[PDB]
Amino acid sequence: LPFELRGHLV
Amino acid sequence: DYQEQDIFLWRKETGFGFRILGGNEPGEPIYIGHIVPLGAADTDGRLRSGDELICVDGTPVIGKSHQLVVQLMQQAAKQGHVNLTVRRKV
Repeated sequence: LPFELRGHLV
Repeated sequence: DYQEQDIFLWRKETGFGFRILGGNEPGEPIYIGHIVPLGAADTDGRLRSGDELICVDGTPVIGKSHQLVVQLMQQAAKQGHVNLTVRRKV
């Protein structure tokens, strides 16, 4: 994923 | 090698406004990814991408899992606010 979509959004 | 910060955020309707990375493999740190423009974290101004997350609402997450930290954030979302303790390399 591109850095803005990586990880879980909280 | 770090500075530690204790950050309080009120939740917005859209959440706290940041992405959480890491804690997927044993020993892998949990840390801040993308911060959403004009979200709670951005507005507050203290959180930075790359900060290591070490505590959420008094529960330590050092050496702990991505799953745990997301669970703690979901509990914080329910209550409408969160306390983050982070460390950043300096």
